[PDB]
Amino acid sequence: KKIESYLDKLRIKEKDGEERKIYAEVLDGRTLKTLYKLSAKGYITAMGGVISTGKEANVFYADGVFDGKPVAMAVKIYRIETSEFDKMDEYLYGDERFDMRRISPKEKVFIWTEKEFRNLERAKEAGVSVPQPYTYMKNVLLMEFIGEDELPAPTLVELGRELKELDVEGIFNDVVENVKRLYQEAELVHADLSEYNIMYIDKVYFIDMGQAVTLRHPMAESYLERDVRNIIRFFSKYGVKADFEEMLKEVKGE
Ligand SMILES: N#C/C(=C\c1ccncc1)C(=O)NCc1ccccc1
Repeated sequence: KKIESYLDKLRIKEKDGEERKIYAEVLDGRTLKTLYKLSAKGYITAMGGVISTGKEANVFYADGVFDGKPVAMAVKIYRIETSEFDKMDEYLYGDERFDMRRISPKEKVFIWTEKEFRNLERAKEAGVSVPQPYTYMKNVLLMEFIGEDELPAPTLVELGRELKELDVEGIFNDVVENVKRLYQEAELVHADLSEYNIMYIDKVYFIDMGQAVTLRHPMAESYLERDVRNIIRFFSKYGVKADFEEMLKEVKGE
């Protein structure tokens, strides 16, 4: 009559039936040990509810500790099961921080995770508005929780019409400025920047930096142009009048 898993070694607050069920479903044996280890080392204080679900990754809330202070965290967990070809691998093209000549393809997800963490660091250093990275281990990344009282900040697409009551032109400009810093200082380009991965509290936040490439990537320039078109498409719907070439110039500084 053996226990099924070691799930109960995790501190999960409001651990009733359904919360545990969710955790049991998404956590494999390896990830569980990792979460346990991050807890034992002091980073994770208690795990909370699901924040987002996805193909490549799931994100949960946690209370935690970083640099001697309590923090609210997003705990991003990359799914460990990986296919022989993922676009995440292609996103590594030309990134000198990583050479897959020293990794086993069964552990590439750890590289995706590290890359996202290092992108967050690089972005934050360049003054781009992104969650502060805290630490990472295996397929787990811990970063600043964007929002308040365990409610994640609304994405642009969630705000929708509401953007008109918060100076929508100012918000567009805030978006552009961040793309500019990301391009000129971080030398990064988001592969698919849109209303779906930009959050807003009292300023914009770019919240998924794993889907990014360095300027050495063959598609870096196309991704950038498409990003600009994405932004223009979206913000025009709310009355913002902007020109493609102007903002592309503004980001790149010709
Ligand atoms: N990254 C990211 C997320 C989605 C995502 C995209 C692409 N792949 C996997 C997950 C996300 O919802 N994060 C929630 C969050 C992050 C940071 C602070 C507060 C709340």
